[PDB]
Amino acid sequence: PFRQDSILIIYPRSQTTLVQFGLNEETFTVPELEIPTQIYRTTRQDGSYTYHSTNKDNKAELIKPIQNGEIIDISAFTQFLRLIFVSILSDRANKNQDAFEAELSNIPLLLITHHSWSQSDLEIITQYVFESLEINNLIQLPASLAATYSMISLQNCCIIDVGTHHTDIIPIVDYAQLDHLVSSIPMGGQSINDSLKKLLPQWDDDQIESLKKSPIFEVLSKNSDLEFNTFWDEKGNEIKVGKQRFQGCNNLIKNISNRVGLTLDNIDDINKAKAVWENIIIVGGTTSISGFKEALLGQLLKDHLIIEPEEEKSKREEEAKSFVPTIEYVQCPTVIKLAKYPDYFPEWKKSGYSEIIFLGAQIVSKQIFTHPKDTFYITREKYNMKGPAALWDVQF
Amino acid sequence: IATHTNLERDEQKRAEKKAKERLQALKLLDQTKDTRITHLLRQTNAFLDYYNVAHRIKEDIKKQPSILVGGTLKDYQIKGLQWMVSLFNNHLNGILADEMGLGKTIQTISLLTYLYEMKNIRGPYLVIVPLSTLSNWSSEFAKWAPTLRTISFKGSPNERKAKQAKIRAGEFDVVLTTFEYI
Amino acid sequence: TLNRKCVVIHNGSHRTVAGFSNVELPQCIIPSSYIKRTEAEFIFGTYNMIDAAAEKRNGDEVYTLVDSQGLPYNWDALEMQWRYLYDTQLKVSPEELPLVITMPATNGKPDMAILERYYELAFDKLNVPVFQIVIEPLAIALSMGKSSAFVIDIGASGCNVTPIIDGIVVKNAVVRSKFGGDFLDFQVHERLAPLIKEEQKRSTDVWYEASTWIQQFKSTMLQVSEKDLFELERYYKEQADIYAKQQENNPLVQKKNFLFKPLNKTLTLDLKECYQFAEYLFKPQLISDKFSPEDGLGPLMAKSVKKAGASISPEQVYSLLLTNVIITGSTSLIEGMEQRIIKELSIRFPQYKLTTFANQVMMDRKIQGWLGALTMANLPSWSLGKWYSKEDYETLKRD
Amino acid sequence: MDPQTLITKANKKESWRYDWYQPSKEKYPFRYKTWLRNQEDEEDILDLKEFDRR
Ligand SMILES: Nc1ncnc2c1ncn2[C@@H]1O[C@H](COP(=O)(O)OP(=O)(O)O)[C@@H](O)[C@H]1O
Ligand code: BEF
Ligand SMILES: [Mg+2]
Repeated sequence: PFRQDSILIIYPRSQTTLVQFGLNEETFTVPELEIPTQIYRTTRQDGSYTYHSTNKDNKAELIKPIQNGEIIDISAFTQFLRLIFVSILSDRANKNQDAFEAELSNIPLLLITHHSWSQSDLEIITQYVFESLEINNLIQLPASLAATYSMISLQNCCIIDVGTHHTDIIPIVDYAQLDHLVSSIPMGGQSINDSLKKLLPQWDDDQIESLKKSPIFEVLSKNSDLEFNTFWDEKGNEIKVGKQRFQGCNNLIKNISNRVGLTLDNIDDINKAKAVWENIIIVGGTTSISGFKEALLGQLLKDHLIIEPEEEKSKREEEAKSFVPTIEYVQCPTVIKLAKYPDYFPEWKKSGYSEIIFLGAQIVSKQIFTHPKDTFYITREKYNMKGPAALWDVQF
Repeated sequence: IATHTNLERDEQKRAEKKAKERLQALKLLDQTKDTRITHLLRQTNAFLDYYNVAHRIKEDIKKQPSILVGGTLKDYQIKGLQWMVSLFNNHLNGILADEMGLGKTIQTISLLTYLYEMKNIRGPYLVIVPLSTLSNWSSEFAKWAPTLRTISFKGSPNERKAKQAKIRAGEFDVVLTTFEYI
Repeated sequence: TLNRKCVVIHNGSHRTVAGFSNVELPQCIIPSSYIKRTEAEFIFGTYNMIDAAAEKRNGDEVYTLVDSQGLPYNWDALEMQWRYLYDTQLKVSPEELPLVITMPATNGKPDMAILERYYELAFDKLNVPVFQIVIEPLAIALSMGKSSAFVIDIGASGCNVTPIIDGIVVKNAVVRSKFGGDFLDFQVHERLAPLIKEEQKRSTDVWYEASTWIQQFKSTMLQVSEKDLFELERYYKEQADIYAKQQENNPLVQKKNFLFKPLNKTLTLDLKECYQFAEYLFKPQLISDKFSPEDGLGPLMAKSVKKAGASISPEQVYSLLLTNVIITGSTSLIEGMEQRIIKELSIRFPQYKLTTFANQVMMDRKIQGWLGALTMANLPSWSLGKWYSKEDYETLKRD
Repeated sequence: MDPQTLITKANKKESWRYDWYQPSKEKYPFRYKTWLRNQEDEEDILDLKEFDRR
């Protein structure tokens, strides 16, 4: 144990699910498999359910198991995992045919979880992985920790994970996710869309979405020099736009910031707190919008930095006209910083770090699965003894 | 963190081998002058004519520190005094290349007494000398200035047990020790 | 160990802590209060309330769940809170798992009436399978490897002093001070009032301010002086005169700076004014002329030990208690607090040697009550605690 | 091949249920759900490449 060919990482999210089977060994590659997170559920007279990849003869209903990051249908969710897992087996079993003795003989699974999943959901998933998929080794890695492990392993930090309809805020102290501080706001990328609809009434949804995803949309805090600029439709249609391309991100940025502030203010050990504020981690699709992260930082500074009020400072400098020492405050944060990205994953640098949580998982899985110690995953041994409850003896 | 460091080292080697071939194929020591002057900036700001850029923080005073008592003031330990103080303000080390008889003891006494006559920190600070002259250095720490205590180390382990057993909590201005006792 | 997983709930008078017995920290710490926003409607949770509070909307009002006894007094609201916890935080039917909850030490009287209201809530309403009730000072002490201990809990409602001898709680020596965290909030506010402009029904703003800047101020400005402050002052003065006179620094003149966000304004206190707030916990006769020095924490601790010596030698109980002093509670984390509680105890009992114990980890004392219940829930035998079942209720219901 | 048999041939043994349990000292009066071990007696495929990015 274990073959690197064999490591399987799954990262399921509301819209899609990133998947990878086998680690490259030279450098880590950005996940190439992206499967929409949904399954079809046919209902068979007599009550029971059947699950397919396609609307079978238009008889099945379309189930979207994960919504706003939460599992809303645990059965369709497990069926969706099986569907992924089986597909991978078939694919490899064709290509190579000796696969069941090699690449498919011992498949350890790392499943990236979301803060919102029940213990009940996590146990059921564990049961499913050991009983239905007949897999033997499982790590359930929280998304937040994947984040901090990718980010050159930070003991103290805050994860701001911007989704489409919600943003999660998750403080990590001493490599532990602080559950009672964790929260999400019902606000994300779509907010930008919505802000823009108000600013550009005569546009439609696809036009607005296209602007957001275009080279000329940025958050300010040379394109910025031009009054108007140009970009092209999804359907090739050229669209011109004024100052609106520097708008629409503000309401979201303010909401996130207000939340970050209330959160970090409830970290009880001020020495931990100082560290967290100095390692803000921002992740998610939205964050690839040029200027966004820096704009968000800018706002956290504007709202939360402990520093002398400018008027007060200006008086003191007039007074000294007749050198001014720095006023020291008892509060934190006096320093706010974004955590430093690792620049030595070439493939990741190339594609941006909106999905860096996955790199977290590539690193953890290699660590854990290419070393003897079985301290951080459930094994068959353990499953046989405690069952799904085995899960809680290997939490991080 | 350590894993990361190794991933980073490996990448750096990989990239370096790549660039090295790429740059030489299709498809004298004054680097120490300018580079070690910018490196002087590296010590000054980044660590904390060479007569100027290295000495950039300037000062001179021909008056002794007020703690020095019972001594005559000549010209040499002035220029040497604020010379080493010039090494102090810039956060720089140094070596004294002088002949002999110029009073290294004087420059250390007036050094600490002037510097931390200003800042008042005055400790903990370490001085180490040959056992051949030890109580001497304490004798110039006696008549040439009071108010800065001294921790010596001599003799059997018992006297030491008294000394670092009393000062075990680490309160003192200066420790005067010798070679093998570190 | 046992094949079970419990829900552990602690309803303090200020904070409510909830989570499962299988992990080291609680899933949630939320306020033991709620906003009633008006068709009525009930808001629970730290961010939900702070958001709603900042909206500054009329008709919004904060109400509490736990009285100063540390006991629930609004049981219709308590159910809504429990529902909220089970639905949105633990996310599990209350019918599945055993429940472990806390009560504060009492003199014994309110006990039966409470137990009944819990039956009604746990059984009639929620359909909980079975529950245990642990006594907070007792569990905290056990969680700390101690069977006998003098447990000094400084929370929001005041100080709660509880001697515990050989696993048993001495009820007549149970003592609850009236001055603690919430009191400190009031004083910080009244004192700073003129620098911040400011100088029930207005519960919403009182609450929001207590939960925001006032909370930060307490954690960063206040300190407890080691020795009676009036004496410290006379001394520091008497010394200061001599340094001055002698030639031709009084520590109380150090300044402390707090950035007050709502007005982007610096508030500076000298160290004395910082020491002053907690002095009230020790000498409450310094606010009103209506408080005796005996309502102060020092006399109170003493009172409770002496009432322990009356069991049912004294200079033995005294010796037991004083070698197992436990200091606990959110407010006990204010810098200087342990030492003053100790100095205050040591001088009322000079013949004895005090040894005190305290969780030094910031988080863990704020929730040490919940931590205590947690370590009860992980006890290896079902016989280690009284576990009330639907039965017990049935049988009490008879005549 | 048959997905179920693919699952069966890879990675080469108990089963648990989540059910009512009633502890004993004989038996305590109460129940609670837990993960109990069972006694002796107790669809499709998708094509990657569509989902591969290109
Ligand atoms: N201004 C002075 N007046 C009198 N004696 C001096 C003066 N400056 C130095 N000395 C003599 O120099 C000696 C100290 O020099 P020392 O510290 O041994 O120099 P180095 O360490 O460079 O050999 C003392 O014994 C002292 O008598
Ligand atoms: F002053 Be020299 F070191 F004899
Ligand atoms: Mg010499």
